[PDB]
Amino acid sequence: GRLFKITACVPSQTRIRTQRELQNTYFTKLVPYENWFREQQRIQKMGGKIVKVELATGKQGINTGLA
Amino acid sequence: MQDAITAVINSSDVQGKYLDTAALEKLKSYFSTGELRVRAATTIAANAAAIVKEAVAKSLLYSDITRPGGNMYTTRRYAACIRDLDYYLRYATYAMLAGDPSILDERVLNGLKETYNSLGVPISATVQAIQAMKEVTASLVGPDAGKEMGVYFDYICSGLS
Amino acid sequence: MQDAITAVINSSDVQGKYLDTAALEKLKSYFSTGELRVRAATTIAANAAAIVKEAVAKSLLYSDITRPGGNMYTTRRYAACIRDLDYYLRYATYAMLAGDPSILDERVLNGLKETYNSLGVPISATVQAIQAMKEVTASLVGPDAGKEMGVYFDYICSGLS
Amino acid sequence: MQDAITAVINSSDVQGKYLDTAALEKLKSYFSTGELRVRAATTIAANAAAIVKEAVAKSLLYSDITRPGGNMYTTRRYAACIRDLDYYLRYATYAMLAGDPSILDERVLNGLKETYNSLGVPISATVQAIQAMKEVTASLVGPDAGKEMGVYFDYICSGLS
Amino acid sequence: SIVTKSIVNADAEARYLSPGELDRIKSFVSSGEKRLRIAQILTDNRERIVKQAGDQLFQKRPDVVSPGGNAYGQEMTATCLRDLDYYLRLITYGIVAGDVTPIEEIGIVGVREMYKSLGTPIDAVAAGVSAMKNVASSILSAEDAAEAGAYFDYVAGALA
Amino acid sequence: SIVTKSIVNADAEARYLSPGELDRIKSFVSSGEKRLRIAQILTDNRERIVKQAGDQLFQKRPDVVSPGGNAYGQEMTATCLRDLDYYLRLITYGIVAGDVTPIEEIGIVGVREMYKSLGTPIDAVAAGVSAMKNVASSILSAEDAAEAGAYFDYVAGALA
Amino acid sequence: SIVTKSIVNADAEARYLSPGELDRIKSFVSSGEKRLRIAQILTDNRERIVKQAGDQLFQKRPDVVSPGGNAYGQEMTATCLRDLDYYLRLITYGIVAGDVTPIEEIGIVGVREMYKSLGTPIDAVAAGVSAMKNVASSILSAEDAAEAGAYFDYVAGALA
Ligand SMILES: *[C@H](C)[C@H]1/C(=C/c2[nH]c(/C=C3N=C(/C=C4\NC(=O)C(CC)=C4C)C(C)=C\3CCC(=O)O)c(CCC(=O)O)c2C)NC(=O)C1C
Ligand SMILES: *[C@H](C)[C@H]1/C(=C/c2[nH]c(/C=C3N=C(/C=C4\NC(=O)C(CC)=C4C)C(C)=C\3CCC(=O)O)c(CCC(=O)O)c2C)NC(=O)C1C
Ligand SMILES: *[C@H](C)[C@H]1/C(=C/c2[nH]c(/C=C3N=C(/C=C4\NC(=O)C(CC)=C4C)C(C)=C\3CCC(=O)O)c(CCC(=O)O)c2C)NC(=O)[C@@H]1C
Ligand SMILES: *[C@H](C)[C@H]1/C(=C/c2[nH]c(/C=C3N=C(/C=C4\NC(=O)C(CC)=C4C)C(C)=C\3CCC(=O)O)c(CCC(=O)O)c2C)NC(=O)[C@@H]1C
Ligand SMILES: *[C@H](C)[C@H]1/C(=C/c2[nH]c(/C=C3N=C(/C=C4\NC(=O)C(CC)=C4C)C(C)=C\3CCC(=O)O)c(CCC(=O)O)c2C)NC(=O)[C@@H]1C
Ligand SMILES: *[C@H](C)[C@H]1/C(=C/c2[nH]c(/C=C3N=C(/C=C4\NC(=O)C(CC)=C4C)C(C)=C\3CCC(=O)O)c(CCC(=O)O)c2C)NC(=O)[C@@H]1C
Ligand SMILES: O[B-](O)(O)O
Ligand SMILES: O[B-](O)(O)O
Repeated sequence: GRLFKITACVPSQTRIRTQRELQNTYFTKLVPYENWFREQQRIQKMGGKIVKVELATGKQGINTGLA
Repeated sequence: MQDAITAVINSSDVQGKYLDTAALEKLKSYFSTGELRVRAATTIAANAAAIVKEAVAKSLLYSDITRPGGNMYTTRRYAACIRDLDYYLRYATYAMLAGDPSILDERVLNGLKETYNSLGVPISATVQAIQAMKEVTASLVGPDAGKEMGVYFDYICSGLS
Repeated sequence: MQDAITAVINSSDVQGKYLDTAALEKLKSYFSTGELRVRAATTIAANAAAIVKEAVAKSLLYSDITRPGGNMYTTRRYAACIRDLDYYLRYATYAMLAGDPSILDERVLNGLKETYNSLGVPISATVQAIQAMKEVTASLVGPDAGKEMGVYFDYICSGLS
Repeated sequence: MQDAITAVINSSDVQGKYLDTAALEKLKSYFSTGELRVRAATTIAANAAAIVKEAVAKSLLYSDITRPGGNMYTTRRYAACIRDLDYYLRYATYAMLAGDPSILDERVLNGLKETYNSLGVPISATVQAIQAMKEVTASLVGPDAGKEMGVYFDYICSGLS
Repeated sequence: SIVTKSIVNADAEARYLSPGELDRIKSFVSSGEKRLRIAQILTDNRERIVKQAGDQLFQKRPDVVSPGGNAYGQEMTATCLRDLDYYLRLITYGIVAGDVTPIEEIGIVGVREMYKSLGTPIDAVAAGVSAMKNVASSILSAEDAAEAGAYFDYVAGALA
Repeated sequence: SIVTKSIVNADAEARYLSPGELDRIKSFVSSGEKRLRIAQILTDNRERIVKQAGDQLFQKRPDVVSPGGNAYGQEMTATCLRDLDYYLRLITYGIVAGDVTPIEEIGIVGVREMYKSLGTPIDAVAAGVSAMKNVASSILSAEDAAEAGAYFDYVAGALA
Repeated sequence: SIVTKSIVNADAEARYLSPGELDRIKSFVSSGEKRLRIAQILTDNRERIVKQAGDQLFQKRPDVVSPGGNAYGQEMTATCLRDLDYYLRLITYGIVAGDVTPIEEIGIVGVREMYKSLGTPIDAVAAGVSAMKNVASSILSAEDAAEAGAYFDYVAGALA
C-alpha cells in the first residue's frame, strides 16, 4: 500500500538516559499510510521535531487499490 | 509547548533574570484575558461540528475539489479532510487558551506541509477552508475573541504556505 | 497495489464515468489472458528454486563476485543474494498475475537502490542475474508468457538503475 | 564491531589468504599489549567520574556555556552533556581495549553529528571537552596508554567535525 | 479484485499463490464476460434506475424533500439523485471487479462522517439504494438480479 | 502552568478541555495578581534572603566552607550563594505559574548528576534552600508564607 | 574473539568491563602461543591435509564423484577441494581467535541455503572436514590435535 518515508529527532525531556539512545533519537523509517497520523502525533507530543516526510510509494490520490 | 505564562518565564530565564517590569506586564495582560479565552473555548467546543460544516460548505463544496478527480472526492478523502479541519479548530482553540502559538509548531505544523505536498493535498484550498472557519468562529464568539482566534487560524495558514 | 482490473476502474472513477469503450476493451483484454497468466504462475512456482539456480550459475558463479572480495563471498552473502533472486521471481510472478507493476513499486523498488548502495550490493551484477532469470523462466513458460514475465523482470531492473 | 584480532583475520579473508608472516606479526603486537590495555582500562573505569569532572572544569565551566543562555544551562542540559562525556570515555576505552576504532563508528559516530547539529549542541565546545579528557586521561594512564586512548579520543573528535 | 486479494494474502505468507487461489482467479476471469454484461445493462438503464428509485424514495421518505429536509428544494433534490447515480456507478465497478472493494474504497470508508457533517439522513440514502435494487429487478433476469443484488445490499447495509 | 497541563491532558484524549479544566483555568488567572505579589516580595528581598540563608547553612554545615569542602574559599562561597539565588529565581517563576514545572525543567531534572560530578553535597543545597524559606518567612504573611512555602519545600525535597 | 564478546556484553549493560571479564582477557592474551603454533602447522600442511581428506571422502562417499554426483568430473572435484581449503583456512582463523566466531561469520551463516541451491550434499561436506581433522591428526601433537579438534568438530557439526 501507500508508504511514507520519514525522518525525525526525538529528545529526552524527562530523564538523563544513560544507555545508548542515539539510535532512538535521530531516525529515518518507513511508516505505512494508515499509521502516519498516529505516529506523527506521537513524535509531536514527545517534543520531537519532524525533519522529512515523503510518500515512498509515490502514487498520490489513489481512489481504489490501497492494499 | 508553552502558554503565555511559561513563554515569559522562559525568556527571563534565558537571560538569567527575575521577572522585570516588561515581563510582569506581559503576565498581567494574560491574566486579565483568561476568563474571555475560557468563554470562547466553551463556545467553540459547543459548536465545533457546526463550524466545520459551514466552513466546508462555504469553501470546498460544489467544486472540482469534491467532484471526481478532486482531492476531496471519495467518502474516504472527504472524511480525512473534515477530520483535519476538526483538528485545526481544536488546536487553534488550545493555542488561543494558551495565548501562545508554540503548540501549533509542535503539534500541527510539525511536518504538515511535507505530508500534504507528498500526498498531493491542495494547500490553497486547505488555507481557504481554515480562513472560512475563522469567519464562522468569529460570528459565534464575538469580535474580540474572533480576532484572538484569528491570530491562531492565521498562524496555521502561514505555516502551510 | 492495483491489478489490471482495479487499475481501469480507478481511472474511470477519477473521470467520474461508467466504464467506457476503451475501459471495456482493456478489461476484456485482461480477462482473455487470465488463464495464460495462471498457467505461467503455476509453472514458475513449481520450478522456482531451479530458475534461480540456473540464473546464478549462468551469471554469478565462478567469477570475482563469489571469490574473496566479491559481494557474494561468505555463505551469508551468497544466501542473501539468492534470497533476493527468490524475492524478484516471486514478485515478478505476482505482478505478471496482476497484469500491473504497482506491487513492484509499492513492495519492492521503494528505496531498494538506496539500501543496495549503502550495503555495497553491486546493482549491475544484480541486473545481470535478473536478466538471466528472465531467460531461464521463458524456457519453461514459453515465449508469450516469457515475454510477459520479461516485462516485470525488466521493470524491476529499471527501478534499480 | 571488531577487535585487532578479527580485523587482521578479515583483512586476510578478503584476499582469501591464510594468515601470513606480517599478519601474524600484527597479531603478536596486539597480544603483547593486552595486559597494558587491561590495566589502563581498569584505571580509567575507576577514575571515570574524575576524568570527566576535570575535563569539564578545564574546558566548559565558568564560561558562557553554563550561564543562562548557554547550551549547558539548566540542570537537564548540564547532566546530558556530562553523560555524553561519560559515553565518549567508556567507548574510547572499549576501542582501546579492542585496539580497533570500529566500535566508535558503529556505536558513537553513527548519526551523532546530525543529532548535535539538530539539537544545537556546540560541536566545537564538545571537541574541546573530549580533548580535555585526553589530556586528563593521559596524565593518569601514562604516555603509552595515553597515546593509545588519544587516537580514539581524536577519532571521535574527527568524526564530529 | 480476487487477484489482488490472493496476492496480498500470498505475500503475507511469503509464498506463491495456492492452487485454490489460482483456481479462484481462473473462475474470476472466465466469468468476466458475464459480469461485464450485468454491469452493462445497469449502466444502460442508469437514468431510469436513479430517477425511479428517487420517486420511490421520496414517496416513502417525504420528510427528506419537505421543508428543513436535507434534500429540500430542486437543487438539493438533484444532488440527492446525483449521489444515487454515484452509487449505481460504484456498484457496476464492483460487479466487474467481482467484489465490493472498489465500492468500499470509493464510497463506503468515511461515508458516515461525510453525511453526518452534511446533515444527510444516511438511512434514507440506504433506502434510496434499495429502491435502485428494486428498479434494477424490473430489468434483470432472476439470475442477474440475484448476482447484482448482493452488491446493492452491501451498499444499503453499509449506509445504515 | 495549569493551562499547559489541561491542554496536554485534553490533547492526549483528542478532546476539548472539560468544564472542570476550564474552571480551574479561570481560578488560576483570577488568582494571578496574588501570586505575582508573593513572587515580587521574594524578588525584592532576594539579596537578604540568599545572604542570610548562606549564613545559616554555613553555621549548620561548616564542613562545606572548610578546607576540602566544596564551597571552601570566597570565590567558591560566592558560587554557592549564586546557586541559591538561581533556585530563588526559579521559585518565583514557579509561584507565578501556579506549579513546579518551571523549577523542575530548569533546575531539577538531572540535578543529582550535575552536583555529584561537581562534588557538591546536594543535601547541603537542600538545607540552603530550606534556609531561604526560613528567611522569606520573616517577610511573608502567614498565608503568603504557606503558599510560597510549598515551592521551597518542593525544591528542598527534590534536592535532598 | 573473547575481547569483542566481552565488550559487546559490557556495552549492552552500559558499563565498563567487569574485573572478571578483564581478567579472562588477561589470561586470553597470554595463553596464545600454543594456538598460533597449531594454526601455523595447519597452514604449512594445507595442501596435504585437503588433498588426502578429499581422497578419504571420495572412498567413503563415491556417490559425489560418480555420474550424477555434485562433484562429478575433474573440474567439479577440484571445486570440492577448494571448499575444503576454504574451511581449513576458516578453521585456522578460529584457532588463533580462540573461538568459532570467524568460522561462523565467514562460512557457516547461510551455508545450508547456499549448498542447498548448488545441489551439494552438505553432510558430505561435513565428512570432508572430519577427514581434514583426521589427516591433521597425523601431523599435530596429540595435545595440539585435541585442542584444534574442537574447531573441526564445530564446522562438521554445523555442516548438516
Ligand atoms: C544477488 C543477485 C547479489 C547480492 C545481493 C545481496 N543483497 C543483500 C541484502 C539485502 N537484500 C535486500 C533485498 C530485499 N529485501 C526485501 O524484503 C526485498 C523485497 C521486497 C528485497 C529485494 C535487503 C533489504 C538487504 C539488506 C539486509 C538483509 O539481509 O535483509 C546482501 C547482503 C549484504 C550484506 O553484506 O549484509 C547481498 C550479498 N550480492 C551480490 O553480489 C549479488 C550480485
Ligand atoms: C439522496 C439519496 C439524499 C441526499 C443527498 C445529498 N447529498 C448531498 C451532498 C453531497 N453528497 C456528496 C457525496 C459523495 N461524495 C463522494 O466522494 C461520494 C462517493 C462516490 C459520495 C456519495 C458530497 C461530496 C456532497 C456535498 C456537495 C458536493 O457535491 O460537493 C446533498 C446536498 C447537501 C447540502 O446541504 O448541500 C444532498 C441533498 N439528501 C437526502 O436527504 C438523501 C436521502
Ligand atoms: C481538507 C481541508 C482538505 C484535504 C485534506 C486531506 N488530508 C488528508 C490526509 C492527511 N491529513 C493529515 C493531517 C494532519 N496530520 C496531523 O498531525 C495534523 C495535525 C494534528 C493534521 C491536520 C495526515 C497525517 C494525513 C495522511 C494520513 C491520514 O490520512 O491519516 C487527505 C487524504 C489523502 C489521501 O490521498 O488519502 C485529505 C484528502 N484534502 C482536500 O482536498 C482539502 C482541501
Ligand atoms: C557536553 C560536552 C556538551 C553538550 C552536550 C549535550 N548533548 C545533549 C543531548 C544528546 N547527546 C546525545 C549523544 C549521544 N547519545 C548516544 O547514544 C551517543 C552514542 C553512544 C551519543 C554520543 C544524544 C543522543 C542527545 C539527545 C537525546 C538525549 O539527550 O538523551 C544535550 C541536550 C540537548 C537538549 O537541548 O536537550 C547537551 C546539552 N552541550 C554542550 O554545551 C556541550 C559542550
Ligand atoms: C551552595 C548552597 C553550595 C555549593 C554550590 C556550588 N555550585 C558550584 C558550581 C555550579 N553550580 C551550578 C549550578 C546550576 N547550573 C544550572 O544550570 C542550575 C539550574 C538553574 C544550577 C543550580 C553550575 C553549572 C556549577 C558549575 C560552575 C559554573 O557556573 O559554570 C560550585 C563550584 C564547584 C567547583 O568545584 O567549581 C559550588 C561551590 N557548594 C556547596 O558546598 C554548597 C552546599
Ligand atoms: C566438496 C566437499 C563437495 C562439493 C563441493 C562443491 N562446491 C561447489 C561450488 C561452490 N562452493 C562454494 C563455496 C563457498 N563460497 C563461500 O563464500 C564459502 C565460505 C568461505 C564457501 C564454503 C561456492 C560459492 C560455489 C559455487 C562456485 C563458485 O565458486 O562460484 C561445487 C561446484 C558445484 C557446481 O555444480 O558448480 C562443488 C562440486 N561437491 C560435493 O559433492 C562435495 C561433498
Ligand atoms: O485458498 B485455498 O484455501 O487454498 O483454497
Ligand atoms: O477535569 B475534570 O475532571 O473534569 O475536572
